[PDB]
Amino acid sequence: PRAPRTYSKTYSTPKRPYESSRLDAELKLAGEFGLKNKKEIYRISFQLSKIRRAARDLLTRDEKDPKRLFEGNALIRRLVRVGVLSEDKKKLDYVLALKVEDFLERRLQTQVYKLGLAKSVHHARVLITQRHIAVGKQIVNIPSFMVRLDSEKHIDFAPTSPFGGARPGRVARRNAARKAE
Amino acid sequence: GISRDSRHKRSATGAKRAQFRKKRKFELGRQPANTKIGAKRIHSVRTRGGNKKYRALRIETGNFSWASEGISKKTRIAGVVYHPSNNELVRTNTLTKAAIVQIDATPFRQWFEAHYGQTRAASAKIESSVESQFSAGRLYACISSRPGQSGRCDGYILEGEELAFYLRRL
Amino acid sequence: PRAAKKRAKGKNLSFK
Amino acid sequence: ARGPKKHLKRLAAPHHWLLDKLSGCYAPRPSAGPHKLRESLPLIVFLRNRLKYALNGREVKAILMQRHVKVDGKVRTDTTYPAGFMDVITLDATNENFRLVYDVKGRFAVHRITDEEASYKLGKVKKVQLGKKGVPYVVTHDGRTIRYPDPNIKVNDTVKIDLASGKITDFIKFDAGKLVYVTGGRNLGRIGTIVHKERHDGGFDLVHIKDSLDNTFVTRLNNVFVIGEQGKPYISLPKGKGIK
RNA sequence: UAUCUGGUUGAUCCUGCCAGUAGUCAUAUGCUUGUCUCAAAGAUUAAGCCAUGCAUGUCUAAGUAUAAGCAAUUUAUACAGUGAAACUGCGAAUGGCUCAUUAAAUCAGUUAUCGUUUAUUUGAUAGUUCCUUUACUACAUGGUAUAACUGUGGUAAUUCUAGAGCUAAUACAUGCUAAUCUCGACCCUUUGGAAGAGAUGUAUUUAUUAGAAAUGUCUUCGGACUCUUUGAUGAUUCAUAAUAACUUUUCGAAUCGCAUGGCCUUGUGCUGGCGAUGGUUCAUUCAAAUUUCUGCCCUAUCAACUUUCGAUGGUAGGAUAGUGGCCUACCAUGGUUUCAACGGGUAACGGGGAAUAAGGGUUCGAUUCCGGAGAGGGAGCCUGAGAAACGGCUACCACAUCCAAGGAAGGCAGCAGGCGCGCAAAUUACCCAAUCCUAAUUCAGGGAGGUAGUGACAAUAAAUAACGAUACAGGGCCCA
RNA sequence: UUUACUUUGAAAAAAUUAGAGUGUUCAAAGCAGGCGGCUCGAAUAUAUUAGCAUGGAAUAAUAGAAUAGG
Ligand SMILES: [Mg+2]
Ligand SMILES: [Mg+2]
Ligand SMILES: [Mg+2]
Ligand SMILES: [Mg+2]
Ligand SMILES: [Mg+2]
Ligand SMILES: [Mg+2]
Ligand SMILES: [Mg+2]
Ligand SMILES: [Mg+2]
Ligand SMILES: [Mg+2]
Ligand SMILES: [Mg+2]
Ligand SMILES: [Mg+2]
Ligand SMILES: [Mg+2]
Ligand SMILES: [Mg+2]
Ligand SMILES: [Mg+2]
Ligand SMILES: [Mg+2]
Ligand SMILES: [Mg+2]
Ligand SMILES: [Mg+2]
Ligand SMILES: [Mg+2]
Ligand SMILES: [Mg+2]
Ligand SMILES: [Mg+2]
Ligand SMILES: [Mg+2]
Ligand SMILES: [Mg+2]
Ligand SMILES: [Mg+2]
Ligand SMILES: [Mg+2]
Ligand SMILES: [Mg+2]
Repeated sequence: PRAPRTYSKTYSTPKRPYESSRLDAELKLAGEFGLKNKKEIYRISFQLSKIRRAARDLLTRDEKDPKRLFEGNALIRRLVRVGVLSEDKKKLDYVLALKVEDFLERRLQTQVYKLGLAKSVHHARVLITQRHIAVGKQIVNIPSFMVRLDSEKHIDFAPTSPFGGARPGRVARRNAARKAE
Repeated sequence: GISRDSRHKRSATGAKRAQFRKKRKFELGRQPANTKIGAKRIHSVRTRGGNKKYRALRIETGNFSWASEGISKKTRIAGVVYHPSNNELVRTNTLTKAAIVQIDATPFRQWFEAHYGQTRAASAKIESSVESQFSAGRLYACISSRPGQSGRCDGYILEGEELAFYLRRL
Repeated sequence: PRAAKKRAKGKNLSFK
Repeated sequence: ARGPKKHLKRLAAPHHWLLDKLSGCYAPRPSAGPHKLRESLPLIVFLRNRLKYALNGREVKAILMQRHVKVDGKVRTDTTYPAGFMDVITLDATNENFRLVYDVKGRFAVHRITDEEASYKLGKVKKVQLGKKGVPYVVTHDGRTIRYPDPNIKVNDTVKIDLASGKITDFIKFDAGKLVYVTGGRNLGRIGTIVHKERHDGGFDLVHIKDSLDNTFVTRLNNVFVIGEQGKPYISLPKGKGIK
């Protein structure tokens, strides 16, 4: 038969989900950043835990070991590129100091809200899912899209979108036709 | 029916193995070819690969080599006198390797007079027992070929210590 | 001995 | 099984071929030929997945039966013909000549050569013996039986064979200080010079090799192939010169 | 367990205790089920039983067409295009499925074949002149022969076939056609001529044999004068060579396509190209068989086991591709074991792996890859390089289809699809375009495989709304 | 002295795991090459025991024509 296609889970249930502090924290995160449900928070927590565990394991190693240098340099490069880690902040110890919030701001929905294309996180999500936002030349309809530093400042309304230059949507032209009639 | 696999036998410790698999062709066996004195009857056998084997059901004639003079002559086989493995083969006159048989003295004798001109003298000297055999008219020979495989009954004549031992056993 | 030295271009048309 | 196998699963194929695991279920099974299965590159892989001249098996069949491909100076029409190390592949229509040599990664590399280089190949003397009628002969790593060898030519030496006629132009002894190429193991594709042939009676011989960077490594003798004296290889080497 | 809640009295604290609250994974099941990508389909320890359909056939210029086949032609003078059928060659021994059996067995790692077979691929490899009946086919031998086909027939019935008449080969069986090399006297002094003395394949079997103070002279200053003379492995009776015979004994091209070049003394004279298919031996490659060492769960309330009918070892023989108690004949009495032999159980195929865990560990692993075994259960075989084959064959046991009762035909643990209940679960779908595999081979075939369909197997992303204005009212919220 | 033991090197298929690069629109994934010499690019790692080679002073066994006799 055909060779297997590997797969993996991108999230894990926290250790004891029902902590009142944890429930309030998820409430705050979801409200501030307009997350649909708790699975998004669990996913990003899983990713952050993986990253921070890797950073800890590398930190355990002595300074100047080949594996520590190579893996740490790669991890710092990726974190700096994605934008969670600032340029002046390039050390594994500071990787241990990251939080989920940083990745949350790096979401495309949050960037669209902050840039002023949308006045609210929910409005930003609605715009993303309706194909009105383009990163560079590419239309992106995934709110969980992770925006790089370079890609950050190319976010714009898509050329095909009515807000980005194209003809008015069906509602507008329907209303115009009925008014004409 | 005949198979050779080591599996059906008991283990060294004495434990008995279970049947690992069915019998395989590549571990087969075939019936013995009890070659006997009689009109030449040989039949081929299709063996593994494209090769072939000859089965000597009957032979009279064999190629026997006089080593001490370095010759080889074809000769009739008189009969089986002694075989070291199993004496019923001697009783039944079954031809196999290492069997001790009797061969005619004629071609060897005539070659002897022809080459040596004697029925020079020092070279013509021969071991006494074989001269007695010549006078008898039959020679003791040992089969070195495998009639069950090659279809031949080639052999060599007994001499010296070999000859003395086999006469003593006789 | 040295290896052999290394050695069609895009074309564009607009219509309509 | 009960007889020779005629299929090869993609996951079971040699890794160095670089076959996509999801492309299909089966990989080209190299037919019988000069080189062993695991150490060979079938012509289909070379023409399709490496040169990209053909887009699937069928155009490869078309190319081959057009007789445009020559291996070892001879036209071959079997898609799964097992081309191997130091085999010269000529495509005259394109005016291209390739010699199959592993890269430092261990993978057969597309190495272009001149016609003059293509005129000759190198073969490791795997056996030297007297044949029928008392005629000495040498068996090389590619299964070529060459009669009337130079009697100094010994096992583990290398002979330069003219493709057109198949005679020995010259030979190199296996001695310390010669330049060697690794044809197996983790060090596969590395180039260096001999330092010692460590010898074990009844056991596999081991050879110590020093590269141009002065790094030293040990490999089994079966994986060593002499290609020249230091600083003067008899063949053009791929990019990187077998370093790292 | 932790954490959280509650109960322990007339109440409140401080303890202590008790109850419930953790977890993925696994089995079964209920409800819901819009979009994208992706992917799986076992289980009554029932390897239990199966209707129907399909899953292995194959032809290039190059083995064999007077098909009374088709079409052609400069309208055919042995044939020539294409080509059913049949003979011949190759494949069917790969692939797919399942885990019944199996506890040093398989299997993993690691060794050996100086212990043996090996179609195919690839590279090498074969002038033997002559030898009485030459009374002579090699400008090419026979039926010691048949299919397809024509025609006469049987049976209820099957991929059943009888008699008679025909004709082919790369089928079967036979059989041939002035060479090369050593020395070389004599001339000649080289590009030398040669009176003559000599030598002549493989394959099988046996025996024997081999296989280990020239420090000078002259010379042209170069060079010449005499001698050497097998190889490998750690190791061999190895490789190889030689002598003497031997063989119901082989091989040494009686094959085919395309094309018409070169010499002449002008003859259908001589010679000659590019390919296919065959053939002896060696090597290589794909393989196969045995094999060296270490490693398996529970059981001691299994302590002695194996040996009469081979158990351990010696000799000889038979057998095999070959080693070997593999078997036979004669011999000895050996072999394993509290370092657990032997016996019993195993819902025991082994492994790469999967889950969990902080680490040690524990469990699972039929299931995409490798290896082993099997095709309802035993036993035995033809063919072929390769099978103890079962989509090959024969007998026996259990089932079970047809029947005119005389006989004939069986093996889905292949793809679909059914039964096993009276309670249930993917389509008897399309295709060889991708992957590669088989063949005489680009082209044909491939339920291998792919495409799509079908219960939320397991996974990824993610809609069900967002944006304003206006009006009215005073209470809304948190702790206790 | 020999062994045990220990360091290092070969070896332990692929797939799987860890890891590096890559805007599959993101992701699960898949993937090895780009510019006209550019000093660009999976750099790779990983396995208890068995066997092989190799450096070892200790530890634990094992040895002596050791400090013997005239
Ligand atoms: Mg649109
Ligand atoms: Mg060896
Ligand atoms: Mg339901
Ligand atoms: Mg809806
Ligand atoms: Mg849509
Ligand atoms: Mg015709
Ligand atoms: Mg034709
Ligand atoms: Mg048992
Ligand atoms: Mg064992
Ligand atoms: Mg073939
Ligand atoms: Mg051949
Ligand atoms: Mg007839
Ligand atoms: Mg024996
Ligand atoms: Mg007995
Ligand atoms: Mg079982
Ligand atoms: Mg398994
Ligand atoms: Mg079987
Ligand atoms: Mg069944
Ligand atoms: Mg059977
Ligand atoms: Mg089958
Ligand atoms: Mg079936
Ligand atoms: Mg089925
Ligand atoms: Mg299927
Ligand atoms: Mg042909
Ligand atoms: Mg080890």
